[PDB]
Amino acid sequence: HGARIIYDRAFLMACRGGKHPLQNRWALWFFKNDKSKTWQANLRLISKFDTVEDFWALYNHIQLSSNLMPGCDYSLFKDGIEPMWEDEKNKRGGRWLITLNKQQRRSDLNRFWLETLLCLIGESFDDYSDDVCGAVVNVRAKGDKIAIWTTECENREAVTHIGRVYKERLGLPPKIVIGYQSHADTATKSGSTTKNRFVV
Amino acid sequence: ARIIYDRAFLMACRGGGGENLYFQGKHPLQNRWALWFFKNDKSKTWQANLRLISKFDTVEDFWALYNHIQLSSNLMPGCDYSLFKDGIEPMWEDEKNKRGGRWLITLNKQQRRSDLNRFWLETLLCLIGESFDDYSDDVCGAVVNVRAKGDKIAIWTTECENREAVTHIGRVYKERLGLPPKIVIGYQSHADTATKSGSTTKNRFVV
Ligand SMILES: O=C(O)C1(c2ccc(Cl)cc2)CCCC1
Ligand SMILES: O=C(O)C1(c2ccc(Cl)cc2)CCCC1
Repeated sequence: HGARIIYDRAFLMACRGGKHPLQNRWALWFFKNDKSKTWQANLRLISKFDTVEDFWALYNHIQLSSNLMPGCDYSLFKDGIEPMWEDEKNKRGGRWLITLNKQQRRSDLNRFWLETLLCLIGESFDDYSDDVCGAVVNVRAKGDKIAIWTTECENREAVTHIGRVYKERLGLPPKIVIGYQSHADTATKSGSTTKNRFVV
Repeated sequence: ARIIYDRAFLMACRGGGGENLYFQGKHPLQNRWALWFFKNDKSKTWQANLRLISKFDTVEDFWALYNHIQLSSNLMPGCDYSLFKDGIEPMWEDEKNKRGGRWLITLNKQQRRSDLNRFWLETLLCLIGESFDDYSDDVCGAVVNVRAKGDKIAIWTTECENREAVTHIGRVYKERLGLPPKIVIGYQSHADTATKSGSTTKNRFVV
């Protein structure tokens, strides 16, 4: 009653086959592989949903048909946010980034992507869930990337809480440290690496 | 028992007043509701332009949203707003809409200034206040289409063969809008509206 709709992992999994509404409407995006065109130009909206059951029907459909889709990059964002760092809701933000080197494609990509999506749709970060914009998976030859995008890179308490809960939900050992990068820093190419604003 | 609020009570909760002590000072609604908007942005596709603005489940959260949109109102031709029960998309193909229809009010260009704002608010108050007794369960939502030629307001219901529910909703809605008995509102099946067969859609009921 003014209260946030929060779902844990077990509940979301028990809904996998009256619909259960989500706090937010979400949009799944894909980028086509056409290198004669810009990323903006290759952006496609796949579908929008705001129920747990519509989430699973979409996830199940993509998971079976993705080997046949022309490209390698998916994004899940809150309704009204484009998965581009120049969006008003992204320009001051950044991302918690998980890098998965080669072996971890076979073993970890599918499980890490799903656990990410469940954190988003289930509002797993308490009031700091409002700082979340979306998540992005980049499927590459050299190694995959999964990231949660947030709206304000100077909100250290929101960003650090998101980071801590995300790492815990991924099951990562405290030994494997994850970094938060400002989109403004990621945009500038200064060598092989981009500065971390925060680490957990 | 169903949480039912009349117009005077909902109007009394508007515009501030009191601290939400114990998180128990807000008046709960029977249903959670979602406000949707359609943008007339031709640089984007229509799936991209249909947006969920906010969800609410108390009277006071309703007014804070309504006041915010009313202040910020573009009111642009081609734009829709819709208020639907949580879990129903404002599209006739939704499982809760496909067998249904709508009670439709059409307003001419000059009625945009006189009647649009009042008719939209009275519609929203009927929805959130559960004004149709047990038949309020048949309501899905309401839609306002703002157009150059003339505006449309409609209450959407879930089942066009529930004659008694549909006729009760129609009767009460016309009364709450303050319309003269001479101005007749029609109920159209979404299945009939979808098919373009000439000059008009069949009304299956009138009040
Ligand atoms: O297995 C798939 O196809 C992946 C995917 C699943 C579901 C959704 Cl919704 C999007 C993408 C796994 C990670 C990227 C590709
Ligand atoms: O004054 C506004 O902008 C209108 C509106 C008010 C409140 C809400 Cl919640 C939605 C839309 C009045 C009719 C449609 C536009």
